[PDB]
Amino acid sequence: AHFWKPVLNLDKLWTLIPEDKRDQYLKSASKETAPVIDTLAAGYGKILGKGRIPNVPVIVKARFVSKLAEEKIRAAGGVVELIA
Amino acid sequence: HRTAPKSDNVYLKLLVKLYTFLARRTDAPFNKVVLKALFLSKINRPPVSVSRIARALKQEGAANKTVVVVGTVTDDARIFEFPKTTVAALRFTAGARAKIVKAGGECITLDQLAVRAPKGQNTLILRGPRNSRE
Amino acid sequence: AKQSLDVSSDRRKARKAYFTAPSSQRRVLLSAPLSKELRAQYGIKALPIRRDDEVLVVRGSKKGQEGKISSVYRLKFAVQVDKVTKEKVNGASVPINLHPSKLVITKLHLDKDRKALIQRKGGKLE
Amino acid sequence: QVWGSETVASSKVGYTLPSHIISTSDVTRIINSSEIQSAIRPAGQATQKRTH
Amino acid sequence: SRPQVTVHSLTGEATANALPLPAVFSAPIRPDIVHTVFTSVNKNKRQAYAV
Amino acid sequence: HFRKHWQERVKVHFDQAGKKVSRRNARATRAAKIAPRPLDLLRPVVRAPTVKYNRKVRAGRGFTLAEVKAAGLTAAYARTIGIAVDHRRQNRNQEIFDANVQRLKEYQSKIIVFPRNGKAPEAEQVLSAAATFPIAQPATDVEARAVQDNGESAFRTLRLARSEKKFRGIREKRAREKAEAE
RNA sequence: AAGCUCGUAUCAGUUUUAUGAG
RNA sequence: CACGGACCAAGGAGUCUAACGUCUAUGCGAGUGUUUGGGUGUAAAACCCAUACGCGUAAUGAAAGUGAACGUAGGUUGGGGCCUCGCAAGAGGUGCACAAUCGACCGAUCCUGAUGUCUUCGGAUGGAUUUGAGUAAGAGCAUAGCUGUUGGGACCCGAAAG
RNA sequence: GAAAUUGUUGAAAGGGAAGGGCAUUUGAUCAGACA
RNA sequence: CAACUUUGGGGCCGUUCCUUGUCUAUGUUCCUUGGAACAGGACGUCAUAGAGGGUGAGAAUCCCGUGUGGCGAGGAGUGCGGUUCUUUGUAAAGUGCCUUCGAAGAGUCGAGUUGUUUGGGAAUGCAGCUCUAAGUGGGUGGUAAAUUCCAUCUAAAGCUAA
Repeated sequence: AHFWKPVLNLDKLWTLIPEDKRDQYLKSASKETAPVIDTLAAGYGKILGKGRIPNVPVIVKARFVSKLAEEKIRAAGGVVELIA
Repeated sequence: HRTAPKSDNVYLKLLVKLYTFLARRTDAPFNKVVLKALFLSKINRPPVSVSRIARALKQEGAANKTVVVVGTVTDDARIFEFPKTTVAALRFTAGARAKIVKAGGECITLDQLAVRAPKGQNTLILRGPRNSRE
Repeated sequence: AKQSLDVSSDRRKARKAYFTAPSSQRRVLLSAPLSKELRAQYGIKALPIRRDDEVLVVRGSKKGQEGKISSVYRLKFAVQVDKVTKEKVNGASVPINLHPSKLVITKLHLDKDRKALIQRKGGKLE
Repeated sequence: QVWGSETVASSKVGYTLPSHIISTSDVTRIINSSEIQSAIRPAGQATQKRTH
Repeated sequence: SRPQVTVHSLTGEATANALPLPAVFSAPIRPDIVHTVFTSVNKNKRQAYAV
Repeated sequence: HFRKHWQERVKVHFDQAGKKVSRRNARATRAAKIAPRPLDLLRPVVRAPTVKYNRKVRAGRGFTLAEVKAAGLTAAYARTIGIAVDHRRQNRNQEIFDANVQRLKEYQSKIIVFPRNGKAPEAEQVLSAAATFPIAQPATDVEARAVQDNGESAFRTLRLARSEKKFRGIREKRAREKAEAE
């Protein structure tokens, strides 16, 4: 119960966008309208950093994040929201 | 050594019947490698990530060489942009058969490749990794 | 075909339900058709049998013969019409077991219940 | 509707029809094409005359 | 093009109507698969048998 | 794990199929007995325990007393009308309070209730109500939002929260032992 | 046996040249 | 000369299952698995299916916990095959997989201990002949077959006993 | 209505062995083709 | 204090459920063989009936039955649909606002010790023996043990479909 922390690398991280707004947010640097992503609603509890990702600023919502992960997201200009 | 395959997939046997004939007649070392790959089992025909295709396509003079994979093909979300080339292989998954046309390239069969470049001309082969196996 | 859940499609069942059936069911199992004359007369194809009926035979070695029942042996699923017998060697004679599927009636012995029966089965008797 | 096409997706959940591996189930037609046959040094006789 | 299909009627005649194929009959034929399926799918209408 | 004599105790669910047909027949029988009613009680939405599953919701047992009272009726009429009740459950969340109340309001709007006296109009029943009032997992955000930053880097927060929690008793001890000086 | 690499390939229950230990 | 064998027919002995493992064929392929169950049906079949669960995709430490690109996902060497030159022989480029070696990154052990700081917290930087079956442009899931291993009466019959 | 086993007839053989193998003789028996 | 709203009991008859009883198509035509036609050939017919059995050998069409519908009979029965006679009722119930109280199970809970049992480990459960309580209390929170909080629950009395 306590030990549900199934990881998500920064690699995958757009398949959550089902297929279609993937393009619409890909061709956008929009700091005003950025896509929100729900790790928890997709069933992932902690972010880990493996990948390299575009610089498109995109929002992410999750509980647990590592340093390279948040650094890369802030490098794209996205942001983490530490929901419970 | 092997002489003919274990499978019963009829089209696979048909491709073998073709590429045996070209390896008999035309003698280019491409066809023998094709055939010796086709005979093999599913472990030793591991799949080929389209990302790996792009890696090997970033080689020098490697922009229009029609890549060949006797095995299967797997889409990869880990990259976002991809070239437009002509790619031949046995089994294209639906995801990568979408991706490649999305890029604009064509996902071709093997017999059509035998029409287009029989002798192994302007081509390349990949054989996916096998010590990610257990 | 069978589209139900309480009737059998099995040999081991129905041979038993034929052999070990009561006389009240053998009355019906030993049915018989009628002549087409009587069919046109009464408006019915077939019937059970009776001691006092005249009949003609249509199959077997005894084809062409006819007569009146003397007895109905339900315990062998058979009927004994007289003037159809076989001489023993010793001058005595035997009745002949026949199935009433292989007979045809030309005259009956009606009763009140038989008129009611034909009315019950689409009577055109008179 | 039920089994899918290139235009209707499948009318089933997450299903596609299968994929051919090959353009056509024939090989005589393929090899009797011309661009292949240009690339073929010729054949023998296929019944060798006995010597000695 | 899904080339053509003709139509008959309950008494039968090649009517003026016609149709295309569904692009399903173009699918392959894998009798190895029919074999390994059918001999795993006819066995599901089985009852036990045991002394 | 067969060192014991398991061979006498084995269960073999051949009768999966037959149970299914008996079950469907029982459904239909109960419904034809219960002819106008929907065969199921309206069950609420509830948000689960055990943080693994807390994102979800779940069709719980029974709505509450208080939510029913907020709809402005009583349990006694609810269980006739086709609505469940739990009583040992207690509402301490307002969105859920509001959602269950909304379900009740929809239900009362969506039904028609006969008299006790009769005249029994034609009703043309439905088989189930879970279909028409489906349990619905709610929205948390629309897909699009603007970015804002706070310069905290979202890892140091967790780390020093951890540190404060594990050293809370000792920092309290420091505070108390300097407080009780002289 | 299944793969991977070689292919005229490293070799030999073997001699000869050379040189040891014994 | 250890044993069994008078004669004939009929019976008569490596199977069935659960869980693991290899090899192969197949489906799908960063996904995979319809069948606990619901619907439907010409009814134990076949056909469809919701949502959850499993396995795998991230490992590692005693654990608290942490957690995978410096580089065109590195360099060097060998490397099938392709391309260029050459009639050829051979030369050059590219060099998949695989192997070796050197490095890097992650996790852990030891040392340093920066900006700051509830003044006792925190962990920037860089090192160790340390180590993991890791990372280094994913590959497995499921079913069937062959046979294997263990336990189930277990190739069959046959032991006194409790 | 098989086999062991048993009888009658027909054929054959036979000095302390029988059965089997290679070839052939004697006797019985036998299928195929000549157009 | 305030206004509001709503009820019951019988029979009758259908209907549903069970037990059933009964009725509901089409060749016995021609030829051959054979002891016998249910076999072979021809010509036909019915089909929400070609499942099955029988009769002098494989019978849709010879019979019983099957299928499809209907017709009655006897029962259980309130399951509801119409009916019909009664009128409860100055009864009973629900509804908000103010106030006062709100009783809540003992040889039991719990603790020790003995024996057994559990996956339950520094002691889960059970039974015996001993000691034996409290009511802003008491149990429980899988690691001991003192203290203080927090959360959830109300025991020692009880019934009931699928």
